[PDB]
Amino acid sequence: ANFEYIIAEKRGKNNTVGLIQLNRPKALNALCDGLIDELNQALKTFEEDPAVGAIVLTGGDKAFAAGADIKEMQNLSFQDCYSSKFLKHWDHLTQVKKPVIAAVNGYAFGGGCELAMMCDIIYAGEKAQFAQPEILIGTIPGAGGTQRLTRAVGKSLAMEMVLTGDRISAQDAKQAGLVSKICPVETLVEEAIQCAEKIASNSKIVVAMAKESVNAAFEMTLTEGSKLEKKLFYSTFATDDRKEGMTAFVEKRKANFKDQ
Amino acid sequence: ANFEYIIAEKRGKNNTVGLIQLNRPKALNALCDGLIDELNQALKTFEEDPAVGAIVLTGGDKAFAAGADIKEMQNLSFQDCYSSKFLKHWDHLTQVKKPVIAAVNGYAFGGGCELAMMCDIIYAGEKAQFAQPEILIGTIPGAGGTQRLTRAVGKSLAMEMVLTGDRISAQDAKQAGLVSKICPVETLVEEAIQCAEKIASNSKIVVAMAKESVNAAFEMTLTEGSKLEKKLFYSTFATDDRKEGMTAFVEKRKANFKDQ
Amino acid sequence: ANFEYIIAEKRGKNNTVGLIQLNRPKALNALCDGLIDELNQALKTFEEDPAVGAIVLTGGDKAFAAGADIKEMQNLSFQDCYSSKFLKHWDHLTQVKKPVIAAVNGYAFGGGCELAMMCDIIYAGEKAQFAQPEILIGTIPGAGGTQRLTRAVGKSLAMEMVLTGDRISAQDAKQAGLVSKICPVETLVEEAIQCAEKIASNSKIVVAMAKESVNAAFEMTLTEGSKLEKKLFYSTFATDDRKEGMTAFVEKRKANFKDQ
Amino acid sequence: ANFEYIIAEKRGKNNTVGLIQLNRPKALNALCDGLIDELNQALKTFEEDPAVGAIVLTGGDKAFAAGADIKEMQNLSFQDCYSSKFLKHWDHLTQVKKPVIAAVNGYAFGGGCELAMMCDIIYAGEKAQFAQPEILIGTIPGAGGTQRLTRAVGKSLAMEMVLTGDRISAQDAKQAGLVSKICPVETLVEEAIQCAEKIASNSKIVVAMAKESVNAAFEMTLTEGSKLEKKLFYSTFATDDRKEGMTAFVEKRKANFKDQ
Amino acid sequence: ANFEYIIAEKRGKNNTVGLIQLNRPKALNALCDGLIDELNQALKTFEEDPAVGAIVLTGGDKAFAAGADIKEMQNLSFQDCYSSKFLKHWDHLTQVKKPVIAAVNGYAFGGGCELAMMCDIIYAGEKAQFAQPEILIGTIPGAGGTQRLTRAVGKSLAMEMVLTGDRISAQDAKQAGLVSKICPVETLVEEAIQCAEKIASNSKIVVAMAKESVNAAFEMTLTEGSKLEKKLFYSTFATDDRKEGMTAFVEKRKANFKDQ
Amino acid sequence: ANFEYIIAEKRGKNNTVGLIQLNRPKALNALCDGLIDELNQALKTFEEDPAVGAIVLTGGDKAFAAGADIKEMQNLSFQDCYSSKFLKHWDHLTQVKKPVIAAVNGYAFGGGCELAMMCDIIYAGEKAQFAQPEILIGTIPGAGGTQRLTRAVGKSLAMEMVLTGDRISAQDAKQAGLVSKICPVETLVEEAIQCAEKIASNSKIVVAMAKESVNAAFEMTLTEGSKLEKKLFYSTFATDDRKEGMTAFVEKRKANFKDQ
Ligand SMILES: CC(=O)CC(=O)SCCNC(=O)CCNC(=O)[C@H](O)C(C)(C)COP(=O)(O)OP(=O)(O)OC[C@H]1O[C@@H](n2cnc3c(N)ncnc32)[C@H](O)[C@@H]1OP(=O)(O)O
Ligand SMILES: CC(=O)CC(=O)SCCNC(=O)CCNC(=O)[C@H](O)C(C)(C)COP(=O)(O)OP(=O)(O)OC[C@H]1O[C@@H](n2cnc3c(N)ncnc32)[C@H](O)[C@@H]1OP(=O)(O)O
Ligand SMILES: CC(=O)CC(=O)SCCNC(=O)CCNC(=O)[C@H](O)C(C)(C)COP(=O)(O)OP(=O)(O)OC[C@H]1O[C@@H](n2cnc3c(N)ncnc32)[C@H](O)[C@@H]1OP(=O)(O)O
Ligand SMILES: CC(=O)CC(=O)SCCNC(=O)CCNC(=O)[C@H](O)C(C)(C)COP(=O)(O)OP(=O)(O)OC[C@H]1O[C@@H](n2cnc3c(N)ncnc32)[C@H](O)[C@@H]1OP(=O)(O)O
Ligand SMILES: CC(=O)CC(=O)SCCNC(=O)CCNC(=O)[C@H](O)C(C)(C)COP(=O)(O)OP(=O)(O)OC[C@H]1O[C@@H](n2cnc3c(N)ncnc32)[C@H](O)[C@@H]1OP(=O)(O)O
Ligand SMILES: CC(=O)CC(=O)SCCNC(=O)CCNC(=O)[C@H](O)C(C)(C)COP(=O)(O)OP(=O)(O)OC[C@H]1O[C@@H](n2cnc3c(N)ncnc32)[C@H](O)[C@@H]1OP(=O)(O)O
Ligand SMILES: [Mg+2]
Ligand SMILES: [Mg+2]
Repeated sequence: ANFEYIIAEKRGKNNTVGLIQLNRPKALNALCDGLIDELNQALKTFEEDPAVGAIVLTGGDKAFAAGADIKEMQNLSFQDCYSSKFLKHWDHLTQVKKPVIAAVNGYAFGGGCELAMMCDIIYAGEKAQFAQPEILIGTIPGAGGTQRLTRAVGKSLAMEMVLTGDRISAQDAKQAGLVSKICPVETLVEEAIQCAEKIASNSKIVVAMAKESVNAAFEMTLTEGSKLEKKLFYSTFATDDRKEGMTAFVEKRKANFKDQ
Repeated sequence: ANFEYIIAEKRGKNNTVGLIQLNRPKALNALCDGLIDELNQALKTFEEDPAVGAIVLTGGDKAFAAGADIKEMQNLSFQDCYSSKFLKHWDHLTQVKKPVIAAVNGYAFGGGCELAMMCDIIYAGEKAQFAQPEILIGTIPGAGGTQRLTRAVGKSLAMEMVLTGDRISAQDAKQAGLVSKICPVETLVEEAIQCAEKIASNSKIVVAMAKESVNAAFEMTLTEGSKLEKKLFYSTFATDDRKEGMTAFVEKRKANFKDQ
Repeated sequence: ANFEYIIAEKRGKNNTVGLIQLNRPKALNALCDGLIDELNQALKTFEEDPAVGAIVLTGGDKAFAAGADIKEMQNLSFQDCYSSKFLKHWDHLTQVKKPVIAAVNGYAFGGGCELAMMCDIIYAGEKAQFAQPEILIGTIPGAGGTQRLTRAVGKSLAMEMVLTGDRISAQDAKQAGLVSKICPVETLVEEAIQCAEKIASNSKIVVAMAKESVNAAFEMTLTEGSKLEKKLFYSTFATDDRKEGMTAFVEKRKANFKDQ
Repeated sequence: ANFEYIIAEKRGKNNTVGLIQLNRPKALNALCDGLIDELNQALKTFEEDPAVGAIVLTGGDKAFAAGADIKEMQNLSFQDCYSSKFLKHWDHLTQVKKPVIAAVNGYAFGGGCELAMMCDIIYAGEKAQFAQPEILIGTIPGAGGTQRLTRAVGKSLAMEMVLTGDRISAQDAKQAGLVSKICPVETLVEEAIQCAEKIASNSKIVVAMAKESVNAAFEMTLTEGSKLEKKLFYSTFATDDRKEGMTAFVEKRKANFKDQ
Repeated sequence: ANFEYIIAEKRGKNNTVGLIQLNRPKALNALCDGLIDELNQALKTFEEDPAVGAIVLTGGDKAFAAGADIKEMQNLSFQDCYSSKFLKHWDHLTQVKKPVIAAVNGYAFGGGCELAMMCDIIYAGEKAQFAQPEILIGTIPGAGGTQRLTRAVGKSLAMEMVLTGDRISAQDAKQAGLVSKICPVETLVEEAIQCAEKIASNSKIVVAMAKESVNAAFEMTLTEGSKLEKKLFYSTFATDDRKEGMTAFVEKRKANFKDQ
Repeated sequence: ANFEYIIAEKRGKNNTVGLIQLNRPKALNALCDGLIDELNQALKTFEEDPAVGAIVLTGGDKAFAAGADIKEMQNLSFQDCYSSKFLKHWDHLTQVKKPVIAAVNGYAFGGGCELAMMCDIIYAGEKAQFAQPEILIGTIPGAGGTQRLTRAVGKSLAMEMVLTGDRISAQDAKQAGLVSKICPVETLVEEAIQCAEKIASNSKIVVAMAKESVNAAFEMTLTEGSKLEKKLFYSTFATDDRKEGMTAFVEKRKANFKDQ
């Protein structure tokens, strides 16, 4: 479509992957309201498409996303913030049932990092950097920069990053558990698309059920989480993809999932 | 013992360790109903012996446990799953009050990894591999594969493993936090038995209290968890082992615990 | 003031860091009642100082803190423990609103480790060692040794340490996520003071808000934690430091915060 | 608007209340997809008007709402429900910032009860009846009929109603804590509108803050709930309505709130 | 049967109700280990029986249950309690998938109340009395007396009953939320059996699903509870009883559930 | 001592009850800083006294407590409220380990009600009235007025009370679950003192353990709550009062508890 801040395209073999590239080189992919609206529109379009099984979110080679547009929230008041719910538009990735992979290249600072943390899988470039510089501007991370970061990298490093604003390299993020894989800067997006293809090659319903079961780990106790996992495992037996996969395992061949 | 799927024996000097080795090289230690029943029987036999203080669960050098038997759950309906409470036996391992050490060698896929994750300590071989290939057969984990895994390796790697089924290495499992030690393939079981001995040489009641206090970290908030830990610490003063150990420390001697 | 077990002073340029050094070489900084009382007094003094923005807690070069005074709890009964509410003085550190950095050198065993775990950021020396030897004396941790450690280094390593009492090196602590950075034994305290300076250079109210937001990650679910974080982010707009920092960023100048 | 399933109009003096009356006497106000869409549209319209401070949801004198249209979900399959998320649109009531009062007359069965339970205040007629007859049609509540009802009336009565579908009278609903006030059939709507006026006469920002604080009681522990309540109380001081009301009370005069 | 402490019978038309009556009038139905074992055996028998859809638990006309056997627990010690895990067998009632109705006649003190609180529905007689006199004998409840009671009657009444040991009448329990119906002493068991028949008349799988969804209210937050309820509602469509009932209603006829 | 705003005395036979009466009829017992400080001092004095087993908090015949002093918080700003941690002195009442009974007479509005809600048992007079008028001044409760009230009287009535500032009589408060007993205005304090005596006539350690178990119901899940209750029940066996009471019961005699 006519997107002036993002570029949404169907990549990957058989056009099974959705790539949304934030295109704002003049502001280091600053997450303005219009950019967030365009991103939500692209996510809705890719989610309602039966061919796209996975989505890949990426930015530029120099900066993935520098965070919220400080120029816009400069004159905002407490009353305005509480009335308009400024950052409610940002929590749309959390509702996307299809897996989303974040290809983080370059600066992932503040909201950007938070954005990367809202995705399911994060692939970081060799020169990628993660930071929470909100404290340097008299603000705190307000879109998941303390909850998800603390749960992922622990209390110590999360506190350090949030109170000092120091940056961590892709290697530190991978060692702490924030990112799962490190890839070259030039092949990051390609490996992300390959992973998205590997994901989409499976049944979409089972993929969404597994995503929900994994997300439940941060919302429920271990016992209730295990019970919900058991209920979802029981429910998977009602789909035809489970039977097809089990028959393709018993009988030596490949499975053909119909997404039902 | 007339066991056809497992081998249970007392090991370690003074016979204080219990070793249960899964013996089914023809199915890569597929966790069938009979195998799980034999495992539960061996656990209950070692959990009631006043000599065994710790248990060590291991498999073959080629595969620790391939998971549930697909050939058994192939022709299984949702009604059957719900009525029979399928996979209930698998949770019995979590009821064992004595520490259980998982010596994972080779393949630990699906229900196997969960099994290793249901133990307190996991020792992995240099060539050991963990994975959650449920998605490849049209199903999802159902015994804590998405709950315990996510709480140890983070959201990114857990999501990746659950949605793609890719295998992780022992070094990756240790760096993420799934396993604690990487032992040679030829000495894994020996070091696991030595750790079980070291654990069993302490007060059994205090060991169980510590295990419960550690497990409570995944079921309660930090404040209530710390309060329960403090209550257990107060309760430990009712046992004679605490006074014995403290008097041995103050007198610079060895403590002879009586398990009471 | 006149302290027998600790030394409290103001370090860092402009006298902005509060350094509390435990001084008890003959007992390896054993956390006795008097030592804890003096530590609480120093923490209260530094928290009520408008010039101190961060506190640095450290011990000796040989041992940071060996744990509670076993000599004092040897003849303690269950009734005495529950009537006196033992160890509650230790939780005062968790009530400090200002950030506290733990510079751990040498032995950090038992309560000492818990002490470091009660702080926000932990800096460990190259030769620092962490352990939980409570099980070796017939007791268990009672000040978060099984709750924070489990959440930090995972279930496997936490269980191993708690049930065996073995020690982990500073490198293992960093790889597991218990500590954030490793510094030479000669510059540990200096680097900790330098980090505390950077921390205190920001708005104190915003720093406290960020600390509360990060701490909320261990007391609430992801949804409620994120909602509380959003509410605190909205509230930050009521302070003048937020507007000052945002204007300095827009104007490309240094922000002169005033703690309001 | 040209709504065909509901009637939305401004009521109360100064047009401060919004009234949405479900109009479908041929199906006992069955909650069909079109009716839910019209209800959500009316809510969004009333939630964006700076004059409407409260909303009153009501139905007919014979039946408030008979629940979802069974004739529409008759042929729905498990995959269809999982993919389309049949009962997702119903949750919009939970996202309304302004308070909503439910005027229940006659039958409030199944969804109609859940809908009433999704509102903040419930006023029932002298002859109103509540029930959960899902069990009688081979299904269970799916919009909170087992969570809110159990928290409101308790485990015993909730279990009874859910497993038998027996109807409870407005008197038994007030005695159990589900209904707050019982009114005559011919005066229920007027008293509900008077209560909505009393609510809207206050500062809308503080009203929404108090609504959120009350809702937080069912989402977090008592300690974190009280901490969030204290944080919201601190934040209320940033508004002008707080100081205005406090000065009007200290001066013994009327307060003129301006919603800021 | 060969039982000596209880009487287990199949009552109700078509023998669809399971009646377990405590038959130890010489000790006011003291809950001894043998009585609990017989109760668990009868519960397992009635659960494995496909004809039984609901269970009714009752005692004598003078006393339902006086609680645990004070004579058996007199010489117990802390070490014995911790090693044998006293009162664990009592939790079997919480694992019964089929609904259980408690017909409380006469005294229900201590455990007898907790047992009654472990069931899904509680029918109390006009002369029934509930109390927690454990405090009068130097111990606190240990089978949910402080957890389930507080969640039903409120903090004030629960605290009063637990600390003073005072008794509450059946009317007080009905007005608080502990019991759902009050019946004459002569027809209590008959009305309980009628309710059990009405419950069993529905599909057993959906009844168990609804019971689980209701129990979920006391284990997770409102959001996760509603999500689990919605997932169970989706899963109910995989059964044939849902479609059967919906078609029977659409065709204006009675539904014939086959429990599948 | 010389208290200018309260009167603390030892009432009840054997001087086993601690009565604290708020004496400020000119401001309807408005809770100010000095009044709260004196209340905390009296509470600490009565808690440290080995003879007082229970405390009774009461006010005047016309008003129990009209809430916080609006005259002081009038000119308070957000920064002041946040830096000073306003109203934390009110939480000390929740830290009292001994039971506290609230005798409410006349007006119990806002903070006062919260104060009554902070106690364990609430005895209300025939003319007592409870309300949350914080909405009528432009603020919200800040001492648990929305959490405890919502957990006690339900959402439907708590929302109304918080958004309208309406007064509920002692009868409604008792029917909803906020108060446990209604007594004449002239005999309220006497019955409260009698209940305090009945409570103090038991083992103080067991009473404190029971209070802790009951309070745990609002901080943990049902399963973890039951496990903590079981742990406390096991710990009670370490005290001598348990054995004494059990022997007195088995021997049909009066128990002589030694508070140990
Ligand atoms: C609510 C939230 O959770 C998020 C937030 O509050 S924002 C917190 C995270 N983001 C930040 O703090 C802002 C980024 N801060 C910086 O210092 C940097 O720009 C950077 C480190 C990312 C890169 O630094 P750099 O390489 O020197 O490039 P730099 O010249 O500063 O930036 C290029 C342009 O992007 C703009 N820009 C950068 N970050 C921006 C942001 N967050 N918002 C708006 N504009 C931004 C710059 O102002 C500049 O624009 P101009 O043409 O008008 O000069
Ligand atoms: C949560 C739950 O409880 C549910 C689950 O876990 S679902 C199970 C998830 N786990 C798996 O799918 C892993 C099994 N998948 C595999 O792809 C492979 O068997 C493997 C990668 C483990 C081994 O690869 P391999 O070295 O080539 O050996 P392979 O020839 O496949 O297997 C040897 C035998 O074990 C059987 N086997 C292996 N895994 C099995 C399993 N999970 N169930 C049943 N049988 C299995 C094979 O069918 C084969 O049997 P046959 O002699 O009849 O041919
Ligand atoms: C959670 C809680 O609050 C409860 C707890 O923490 S329980 C305490 C857990 N801590 C421990 O068990 C201590 C660790 N065990 C040890 O054996 C050693 O003391 C150590 C490994 C720290 C040092 O080893 P070392 O280099 O050989 O020196 P060592 O000779 O043992 O100790 C030096 C002095 O400190 C004392 N000391 C060391 N740790 C102590 C402790 N936790 N309490 C009291 N005194 C201690 C020694 O007794 C000794 O004093 P003396 O002059 O009387 O001999
Ligand atoms: C899981 C969820 O959360 C979703 C749900 O809510 S499931 C729905 C649970 N609720 C119900 O089942 C209640 C509806 N069931 C009934 O038995 C009855 O209609 C009643 C008990 C409400 C009493 O009503 P009544 O006046 O005696 O009978 P009735 O003649 O059937 O009602 C009038 C009309 O509304 C229809 N109707 C009533 N309830 C309906 C419903 N939930 N859906 C669709 N149509 C309904 C009737 O079929 C009938 O329509 P026709 O003109 O085609 O005959
Ligand atoms: C697991 C839990 O949480 C529960 C627990 O731990 S402790 C159980 C707490 N429950 C109690 O304390 C109730 C028992 N206390 C009593 O005061 C009384 O027995 C009562 C009020 C129930 C009955 O009053 P009563 O009508 O006068 O009858 P009473 O003469 O006392 O009892 C009849 C016989 O039952 C026995 N009995 C009564 N309650 C008993 C109990 N809980 N356990 C064992 N035996 C009991 C009596 O000892 C008594 O004497 P004999 O058998 O030797 O002849
Ligand atoms: C921490 C919290 O959660 C609490 C809060 O945030 S805010 C406090 C919430 N509570 C209230 O607002 C109730 C107080 N408001 C009132 O309107 C009334 O006083 C009342 C409804 C209690 C009825 O009182 P009344 O019978 O008409 O007598 P009234 O003349 O108003 O009061 C007598 C005196 O007490 C004062 N007073 C009453 N309530 C007061 C309060 N909360 N604070 C300070 N002073 C108060 C009056 O101003 C008056 O003092 P003066 O001699 O200066 O006139
Ligand atoms: Mg880690
Ligand atoms: Mg009630």
